[PDB]
Amino acid sequence: MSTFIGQLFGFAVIVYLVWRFIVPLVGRLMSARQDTVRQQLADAAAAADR
Amino acid sequence: ELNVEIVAVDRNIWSGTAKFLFTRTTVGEIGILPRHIPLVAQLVDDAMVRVEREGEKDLRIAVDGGFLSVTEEGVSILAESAEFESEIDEAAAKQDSESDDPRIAARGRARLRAVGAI
Amino acid sequence: MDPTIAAGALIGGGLIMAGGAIGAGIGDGVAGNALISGVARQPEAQGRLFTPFFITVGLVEAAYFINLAFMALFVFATPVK
Amino acid sequence: MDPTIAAGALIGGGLIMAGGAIGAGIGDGVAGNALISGVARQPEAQGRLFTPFFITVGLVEAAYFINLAFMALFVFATPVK
Amino acid sequence: MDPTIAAGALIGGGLIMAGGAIGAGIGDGVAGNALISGVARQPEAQGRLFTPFFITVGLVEAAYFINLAFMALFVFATPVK
Amino acid sequence: MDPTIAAGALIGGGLIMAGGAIGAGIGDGVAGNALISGVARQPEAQGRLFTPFFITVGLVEAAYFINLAFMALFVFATPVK
Amino acid sequence: MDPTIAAGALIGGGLIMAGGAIGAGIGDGVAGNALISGVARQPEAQGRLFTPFFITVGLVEAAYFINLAFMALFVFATPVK
Amino acid sequence: MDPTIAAGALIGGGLIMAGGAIGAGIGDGVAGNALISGVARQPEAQGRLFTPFFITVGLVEAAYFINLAFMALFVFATPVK
Amino acid sequence: MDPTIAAGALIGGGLIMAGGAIGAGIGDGVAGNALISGVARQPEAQGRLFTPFFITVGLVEAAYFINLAFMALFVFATPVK
Amino acid sequence: MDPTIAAGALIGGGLIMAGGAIGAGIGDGVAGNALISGVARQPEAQGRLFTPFFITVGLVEAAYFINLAFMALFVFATPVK
Amino acid sequence: MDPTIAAGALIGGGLIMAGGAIGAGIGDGVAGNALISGVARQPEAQGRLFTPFFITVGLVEAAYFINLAFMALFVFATPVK
Amino acid sequence: SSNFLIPNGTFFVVLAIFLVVLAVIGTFVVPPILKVL
Amino acid sequence: QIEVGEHHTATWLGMTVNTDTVLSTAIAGLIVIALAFYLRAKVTSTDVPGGVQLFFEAITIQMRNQVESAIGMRIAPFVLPLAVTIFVFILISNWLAVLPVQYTDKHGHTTELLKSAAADINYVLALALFVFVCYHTAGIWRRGIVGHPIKLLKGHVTLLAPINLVEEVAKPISLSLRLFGNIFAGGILVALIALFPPYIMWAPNAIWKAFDLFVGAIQAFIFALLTILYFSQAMEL
Ligand SMILES: COc1nc2ccc(Br)cc2cc1[C@@H](c1ccccc1)[C@@](O)(CCN(C)C)c1cccc2ccccc12
Ligand SMILES: COc1nc2ccc(Br)cc2cc1[C@@H](c1ccccc1)[C@@](O)(CCN(C)C)c1cccc2ccccc12
Ligand SMILES: COc1nc2ccc(Br)cc2cc1[C@@H](c1ccccc1)[C@@](O)(CCN(C)C)c1cccc2ccccc12
Ligand SMILES: COc1nc2ccc(Br)cc2cc1[C@@H](c1ccccc1)[C@@](O)(CCN(C)C)c1cccc2ccccc12
Ligand SMILES: COc1nc2ccc(Br)cc2cc1[C@@H](c1ccccc1)[C@@](O)(CCN(C)C)c1cccc2ccccc12
Ligand SMILES: COc1nc2ccc(Br)cc2cc1[C@@H](c1ccccc1)[C@@](O)(CCN(C)C)c1cccc2ccccc12
Ligand SMILES: COc1nc2ccc(Br)cc2cc1[C@@H](c1ccccc1)[C@@](O)(CCN(C)C)c1cccc2ccccc12
Repeated sequence: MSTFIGQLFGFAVIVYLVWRFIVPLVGRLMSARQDTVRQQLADAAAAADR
Repeated sequence: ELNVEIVAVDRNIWSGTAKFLFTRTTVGEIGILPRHIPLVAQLVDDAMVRVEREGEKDLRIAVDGGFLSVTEEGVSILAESAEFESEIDEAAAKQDSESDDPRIAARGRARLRAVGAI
Repeated sequence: MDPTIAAGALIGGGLIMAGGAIGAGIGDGVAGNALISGVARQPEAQGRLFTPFFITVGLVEAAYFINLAFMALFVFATPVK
Repeated sequence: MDPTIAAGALIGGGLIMAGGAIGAGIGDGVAGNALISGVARQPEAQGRLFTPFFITVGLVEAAYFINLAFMALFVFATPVK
Repeated sequence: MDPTIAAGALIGGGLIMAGGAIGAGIGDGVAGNALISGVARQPEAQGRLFTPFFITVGLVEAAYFINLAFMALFVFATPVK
Repeated sequence: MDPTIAAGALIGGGLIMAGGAIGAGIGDGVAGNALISGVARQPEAQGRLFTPFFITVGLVEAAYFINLAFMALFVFATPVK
Repeated sequence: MDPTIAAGALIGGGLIMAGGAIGAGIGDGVAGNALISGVARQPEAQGRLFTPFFITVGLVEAAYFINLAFMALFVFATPVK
Repeated sequence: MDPTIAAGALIGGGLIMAGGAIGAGIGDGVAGNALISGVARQPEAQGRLFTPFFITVGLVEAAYFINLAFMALFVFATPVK
Repeated sequence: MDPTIAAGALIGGGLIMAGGAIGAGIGDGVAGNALISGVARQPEAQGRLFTPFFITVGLVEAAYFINLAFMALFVFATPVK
Repeated sequence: MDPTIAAGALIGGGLIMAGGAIGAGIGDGVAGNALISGVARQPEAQGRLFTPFFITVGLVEAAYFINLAFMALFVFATPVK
Repeated sequence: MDPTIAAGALIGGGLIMAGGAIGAGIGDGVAGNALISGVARQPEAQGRLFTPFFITVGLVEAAYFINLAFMALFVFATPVK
Repeated sequence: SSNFLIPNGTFFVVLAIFLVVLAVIGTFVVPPILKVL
Repeated sequence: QIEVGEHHTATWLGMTVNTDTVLSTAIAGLIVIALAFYLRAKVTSTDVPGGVQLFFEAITIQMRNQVESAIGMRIAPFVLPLAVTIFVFILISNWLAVLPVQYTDKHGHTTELLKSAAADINYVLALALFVFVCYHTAGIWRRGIVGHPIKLLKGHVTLLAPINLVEEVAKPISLSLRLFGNIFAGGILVALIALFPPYIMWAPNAIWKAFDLFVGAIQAFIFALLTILYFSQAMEL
C-alpha cells in the first residue's frame, strides 16, 4: 500500500501546479467575461432610461 | 511602439504611435508589431487598416488603393482614398458594395469592413 | 516449423505498420502545413481549402489503412500455413 | 517454439513503435511549423488557427496511436501462438 | 526448408509494403501540399491545378501498386521452389 | 528460451528508442526552425510565439515519452515470459 | 542449404524494392510539387514546364526501374547458385 | 545464453546510436538553416536569434544524449544478464 | 558454410541498392524541384540552369552508380571466397 | 561465443556509421542550403554568414565524429567479449 | 564459425554504404537545390555561388567517402576475425 | 492476454448511457444556452 | 510484470459486460447530468452568469461557430447538441483519470478502483459507430436513400471511387482508435510507472498526469471537430 502514497504525492504536486498557474488565468478570463456582460446589461438599462 | 503614417494622394490621413497595426495584403492578413523586418506589400482592393494604441480604442480606416511599407522608421501606408470608421454611413457603404463597378464595389466593401459589418 | 513462420509474419506486419505510420503521419503533416498556412493568410478560405485537403488526406490515409489491412493478412490469416 | 515467436513479437512491436514515433513526431513538427509561422506573420490569429492545427494533429496522431494499439496487441496479446 | 523460405518471404513482403507506403504517403502529401497552396493563393486555378496534381499522383500511386503486386508474388506465389 | 527473448527485447528497445530519437529530434528541429524564423520576422512576438511552440514541442515530446516508457517495458519488465 | 540463400534473396529483393519505392515516391512528390506550384503561379506555362519535370521524373523513375530489374535478378535468377 | 544476448545488445546499441545521430544531425541542420537565413536577412539580428536557436538545439541534443545513455546501458551494463 | 555468406551478401547488396535508390531518387527530386521552379519563374533561364542542375545530378547519380558497383561486388564477386 | 558477438559488433558498427552518415550528410546539406541562399541574396555577407554556418556544421559534424568513435569501440575494442 | 563473421561483415558494409548513399544523395540534392535557385534568381551570381556550394558538398561527399573507406575495412580487412 | 480489440456487450450499455446524456444536454443545456445567447 | 486490460466483468444478458467502463462511464454520465441540472437552475439571461453557464456558453458558441462554418446551423440544428455532448462526455471521462485512485494491490501488482472508460474498445466503438450511423442517416435524409450511397461512392473526384470507399470505411475506425490508443496508452504508463519505488514515482506520475489533462482535452476536441466535419461532408449538396 505504498504506491497509493506515491500517487497521492503526485496528485498533490499536480493540484499545486494547477492552483498556482492555471486557475489564476482561467479565473481572470471568466471574471473579465462576467464584468463585460455586467457592463453590457448596465449600459442597456442606461440607454433604456435615456 | 511603432510609428504609423497613413498618407493619401493629396493629404495625410493619419499619423501617430501604435502598438499593433493589422491589415491585409494581397497575399494574406498581416499584423505588424513595434520591431518588424522591412517589408513592401500591396493591400487588397477592399482593405481595412486597424490601428491599436495603448489607451485609446482601435482606429479602423477603410483604405482604397493602398501600399504598405514597413521599415526601421515604422509603418507607412500609401492610399488613393481613405475613410475613418466614424465617418462612414453604412447605407451608402452597403448599397455601393452591391454595385457592378469593380473598384466602387471594392470601396463599398472596405467601408463595410470599417464600420463593423462583414 | 511454424514458429519461424510466426516470427516472420510478426516482423513483416511490424514493418508494414511502421512504413504505413511514417508515410501517413508525414504526409498528413505536410498537407496540414499547407492548410494551416492557407487559413492563416486568408481565414474565409478555410471552407474552400477543405476540398483539396480532404482529397490529399483521403489518398494518404488510404495507404495507411490499406497497409493496415495487409498487416492483418500477415498476422491473423498468415498467407503461408 | 514460443521463444522465437516472442522474439518476433518484440521486434515487430519495436518496429511498429519506431515507425509510429517517426511519423508522428515529424508530422507534428511540420504542422506546428505552419502554426508558429502563421502566428508570427499575424500574432492575433491563434484562436482562429487552433481549429486546422488540431484537425491536422488529430490525423497525425491517429496514425501514431493506431500503431500504438496494434503494438500493444502484438506484445501483450500476441495474435499468433 | 519451407519454414525459413516462408519467413523470408513474409519479411520481404513486409519491407516491400513498408517502402511502398512510405513513398506513396509522403509523395501524396507533398503533391497535395502543392495543390492546397495553389488553391489558396490562386482560387480560380482549382480546376486546372488538377491536371498536374493527378499526373504526379498517377506516378506516385503507380510505385505503390507495383510494390503491392510484388508483395503478393512474395507471399502467395513465392518465387522460390 | 530466455536468451532469444532477451536478444529480441534488446533489439526491439533499440528500434523503439531509434524511432523516438529520430521523430523527436527532427520534429523539434522543424518547430524550432519555425520559432527562429518567426523571431527573426517579428522580434516583439517572441513571447506570443512560445504558446504555439511549447504546444507543438509538447505534443512531440509526448510521443517521445511514450516510446521511452515502452522501451523500459521491453528492457526492464519484458512483457513475455 | 538453398533455403537460407532463398530467404536471403527474398529479404534482399524486398529491401531493393522498398528503397526504390521510397525514392521514387518521394522524388515524384517533390518534382510534382514544383510542377503544380509553377502551373499555379504561371497558368499558361504548363506546356513549358513538362520538359524539366519529365527530366526529373525521368531520372527518378530510372532508379526505381533499375532496382526493380535487380530485384528480379534476386528472386528469379539468384546470383548465387 | 550470454553470446546471443551480447549480440542483441550490440545491435540494439547500434540502432540507438544510429537513430540518435540521424535525429540530432537533421534537427541541428534545420535549426541552423533557420539561423543562417535569419542572419543573412538581418545581420544585426545574430545576437537575438541565438536564444531560440539554443532552445531548439537544447532539445535536439537532449534526445541524442538520452540515446547515448541507453547505448551505454546496452553495451556496458546489459540490462538482461 | 557457403549458404550463410551467400545470404549475407544478398542482404548486404539489397541494403546497398536500397540506400542508393532512396538517396538518388530523393536527391534528384529535390534538384529537379529547384530546376522546375527556376524555369517556371523565368523560362529564358532554362539553358543556364542546366549547368548547376547537371552538376548536382552528376554528383547524386555518382553515388548511386558507385553503390551499384559494390552491389555487384557483393553478389557476383563476394569478397569471401 | 566469439563469432556471434563479432557479427553483432560488425552489424552494430555498420548501423552506427549509417546513422551518422545519414544525419551528417542531410544536416550539412540543409545548413549549406541556407548558406548558399544567403550568399545569393546578400553577396557581401559571406564572412558574416560563416559564423552561424560553422556553428551548425560544428554541431552536425560533432555527432558524426562521436558515432565514428563508438563505431571503433564496437569493431576494434568490442565491449562484451 | 567464420562464415557468421563474414555474413555479419557483409551486412555491416551494406548498412554503411546504404547510409552513406542516402546521406550523400539527399545532401547533394538539397545543396544543389540552393545552388540552382540562387543561379535562377540572378545568374551573374553563379561564379560567386560555387564557393559556398563546394564547401557544402565538400563536407557531404566527405562523409560518403569516409563510409566508403570503412566499408572496405569491413569487407576486405574485417576488423574482427 | 485476451484480444482486447474484440467488443463485448458493454458496447450497448455505454451506448445507452451516452444515448441518455445526449438527450439530457440536447434538451436541458443547448436550448437554454442558445436562448440566452 | 505489467498486465493489460483485463476487466472485472459479469454476464448481464448472456453478454459479458465489464464492471469497470460501465461504472466509470456511468460516473461520467452522472457528472455531466449534474452539471446540466445545475445549469438548468442557474441559467440567467437577465444578470451576470456564474461559472457553469460560462463554461457551457463557451462550448456551445465554439461548436456552433464550427457547425455554421462547416454545414450551417439552418440545415443541421442537431449536430450542435451532438457535438456538445460528445465533447463534454469524452472530456469528463478522460479527466476522471487524474484522480489518485491507484492503490497498489490485494496481492501482486498495480490496481485502480476506476479505469478510464476510453481505454476500452466498447466505449470508443459505441461513440464512433453512433456518430457513423448518425451522419450516414443525415446524409440519407439530406440527399436520398439512392443518392447518398452514390455520393459516398463518387466523392469529389469520381474516378477515385475506390479510394472514396476506403475513406468511408476509415472514418469510424480512425475516430475510435485515435481515442482508444491514446487513452489506452495512458493506462499502460501509470501501470509501469507504479514499478518505480515510491520516492521516485511521484515525478513521472505528475508529469504524465499533467500532460494527460491536456491530452484528454485535445482528444475530446478532436472527436467533436471531426464529428462536425463528417456531418458537413455527408450532407453537402
Ligand atoms: C489512385 O489509385 C490507384 N492508382 C493507380 C495508378 C497507377 C497504377 Br499502375 C495503379 C494504381 C492503383 C490505384 C489503386 C487501385 C484501385 C483499384 C484496384 C487496384 C488498385 C490503389 O493502388 C491505391 C493505393 N494508394 C491509395 C495507396 C489501391 C491498391 C490496393 C487496394 C486499394 C483499395 C481501394 C482503393 C485503392 C486501392
Ligand atoms: C515512367 O515509367 C518509366 N520510366 C522509366 C524511365 C527510365 C527508365 Br531506364 C525506365 C523507366 C521505366 C518506366 C516504367 C516502365 C514502363 C514500361 C515498361 C517497363 C517499365 C516503370 O518502371 C515505372 C514505374 N514507376 C511508375 C513506379 C514501370 C515498371 C513496372 C510496371 C509499371 C506499370 C505501369 C507503369 C509503369 C511501370
Ligand atoms: C545519368 O546516368 C548516369 N550518370 C552517372 C554519373 C556519374 C557516375 Br560515376 C555514373 C553515372 C552513371 C549513370 C547511368 C549509367 C549508364 C550507363 C552505364 C552505367 C551507368 C546509371 O547509373 C544512372 C542510374 N540512375 C539513373 C539511377 C544507369 C545505371 C544502370 C542502368 C541504366 C540504364 C539507363 C540509364 C542509366 C542507367
Ligand atoms: C520537454 O521535456 C519533456 N516534455 C514532456 C512533455 C510531455 C510529456 Br507526456 C513528457 C515530457 C517529458 C519531458 C522530459 C522529461 C523531464 C523530466 C522527467 C521525465 C521526462 C524528457 O522526456 C524530454 C526528452 N526530450 C527532450 C528528448 C526527458 C526524458 C528523459 C531524460 C531527460 C533528461 C533531461 C531533459 C529531459 C529529459
Ligand atoms: C567530389 O568527389 C569527392 N569529394 C571528396 C571530398 C572530400 C573527401 Br575526404 C573525399 C572526397 C571524395 C570524392 C570522390 C573521389 C574521387 C577520386 C578518388 C576518390 C574519391 C568520391 O568519393 C565521390 C563520391 N560521391 C560522388 C558519391 C568518389 C568515390 C569513389 C568513386 C568515385 C568515382 C567517380 C567519382 C567520384 C568517386
Ligand atoms: C551541446 O552539447 C550538448 N548539449 C546537450 C544538451 C542537453 C543535454 Br540533456 C545534453 C547535452 C549534451 C551535450 C554534449 C555533451 C557535452 C559534455 C558532456 C556530455 C555531453 C554532447 O552530447 C553533444 C552531442 N552533439 C554534439 C551531437 C557531446 C556528447 C559526447 C561527446 C561530445 C564531445 C564534444 C562535444 C559534445 C559532446
Ligand atoms: C569538419 O571536420 C570535423 N569537424 C568536427 C567538429 C567537431 C567534432 Br567533436 C569533430 C569533428 C571532426 C571533424 C573531422 C575530423 C578531422 C580530423 C580528425 C578527426 C576528425 C571529420 O570527422 C569530419 C567528418 N565529416 C566531414 C563527415 C573527419 C573524420 C574522419 C576523416 C576525415 C577526413 C578528412 C576530413 C575530415 C574527416
